[PDB]
Amino acid sequence: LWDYDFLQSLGRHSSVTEEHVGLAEKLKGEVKSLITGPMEPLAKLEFIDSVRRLGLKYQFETEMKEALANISKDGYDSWWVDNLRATALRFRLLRENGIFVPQDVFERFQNKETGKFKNELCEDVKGLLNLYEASFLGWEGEDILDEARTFSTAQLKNVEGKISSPNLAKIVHHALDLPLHWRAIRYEARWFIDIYEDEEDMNPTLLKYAKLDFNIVQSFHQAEIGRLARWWVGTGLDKLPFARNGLIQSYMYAIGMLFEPHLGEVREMEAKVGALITTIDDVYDVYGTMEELELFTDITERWDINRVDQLPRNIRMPLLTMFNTSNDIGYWALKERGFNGIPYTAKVWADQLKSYTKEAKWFHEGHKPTLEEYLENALVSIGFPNLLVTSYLLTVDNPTKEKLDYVDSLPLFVRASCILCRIINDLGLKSIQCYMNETGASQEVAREHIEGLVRMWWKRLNKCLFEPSPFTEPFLSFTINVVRGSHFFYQNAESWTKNQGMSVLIHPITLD
Ligand SMILES: CC(C)=CCC/C(C)=C/CC/C(C)=C/CSP(=O)(O)OP(=O)(O)O
Repeated sequence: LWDYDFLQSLGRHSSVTEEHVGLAEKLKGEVKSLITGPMEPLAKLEFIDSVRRLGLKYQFETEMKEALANISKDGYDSWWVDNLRATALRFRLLRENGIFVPQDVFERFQNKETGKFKNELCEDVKGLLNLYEASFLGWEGEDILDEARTFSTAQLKNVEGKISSPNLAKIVHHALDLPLHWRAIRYEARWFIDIYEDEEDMNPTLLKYAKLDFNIVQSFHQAEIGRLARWWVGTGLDKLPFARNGLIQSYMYAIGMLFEPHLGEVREMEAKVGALITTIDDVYDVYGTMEELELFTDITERWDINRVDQLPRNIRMPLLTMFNTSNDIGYWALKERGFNGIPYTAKVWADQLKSYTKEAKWFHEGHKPTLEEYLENALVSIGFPNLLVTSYLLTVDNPTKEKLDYVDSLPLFVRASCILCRIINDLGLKSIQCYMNETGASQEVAREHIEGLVRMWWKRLNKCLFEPSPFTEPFLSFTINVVRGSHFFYQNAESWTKNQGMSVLIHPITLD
């Protein structure tokens, strides 16, 4: 996975035929019919959840929303009322699909005195699991869902080792590591294909479609990786001391942000930006002198490369690649979207290098920022304002200066995502140490505080998605999915990473 000879040859061929593609068109039609067609409502919720978890929401979003809307406007509730598993699955799938369900659907499962969940639930594994997964769709002040999380976490930890079904035990272990709401879609799809195949409820048409679609999508990723590896070797940044494997790390993160084939060009551009972010992060952290870094920053602020030959080669090359790629991406927006994006790529790079320079000056002067002071800068230095403003530039319908100026100002929805990506990275001049310095907290207490900030910012993202937004798809999804990418990659670590890379990007799923 780390060999550019091997990567640069990916895309050359694929074992995905026109026969595979026709078969895929036929299976898609039956799955679409299964989602729209008759089924008992609990079975339909479980089917739609399986479609999502197999990575296929992008193929059936309209059918799934229509089916859930039907179910939501029912009037007949006997199928779910008094059933924890049914109540919790309904609550989750409706909230995920923009249909509001109040937290009070769970009040009947509580002790009316203490507000604690009933002891009699402690044995219901599938109920606890659905309640756990449901809890992460909660908003600020939804106290029943905060209790549901703490209760279902404690109970699932308790019962995990008591489960008889191996498949169910693996699912519970997976959930305790990360809830489904926090998992990167493409990576979870590869994991869940093998789990689903072993489920007793398993639908073989849906399994077969999931394997075939997985392989077809993966052939697009392999062509992208080819083009990106050839680009990267073209830049000569593969040969620089630092950011060993930056390209493939960037691309693997990009796949968490957006995996769909129709977003290939956008994904390649995000991946280039990410490769440069990680490369230049090393320049500012390890390699450059303060004078070199100040010049790098000043050149970028003025978007004026007159003085670039004052920098040494190993710094000039990253700078000019950043400049050239930013111009290319802004130009793509002009050619493809009618809107010159260079002012916006130049601006987010200037902002990011300013945030690196501030970190470098803090380090050099031995400054201890407050957690708030650190995060105000570190939500920029993490690179997600740069990555998200770029993704908006490339995907927004009818781009305008007004629209770009708004997204670039980092309203709550966007800022929440950036802060989350930063604090998740730090949990993986750092969040925990800053909070320790500010309050005298222990590492253990400081870590729990930062963890509570993750849960808080997630509740704000969740609520922002039920609110009318000036944003549309795919940007709404990008903002959530960069956070999932962060969770996934900040839980050998390199053996785990390579397996993820090999199973998701390199090896097709065996079809019979
Ligand atoms: C979504 C997408 C298109 C790609 C994202 C690309 C990447 C890799 C972005 C994350 C930024 C990182 C990991 C830089 C170091 S964080 P740090 O400086 O706090 O940590 P360090 O001290 O360098 O380990």
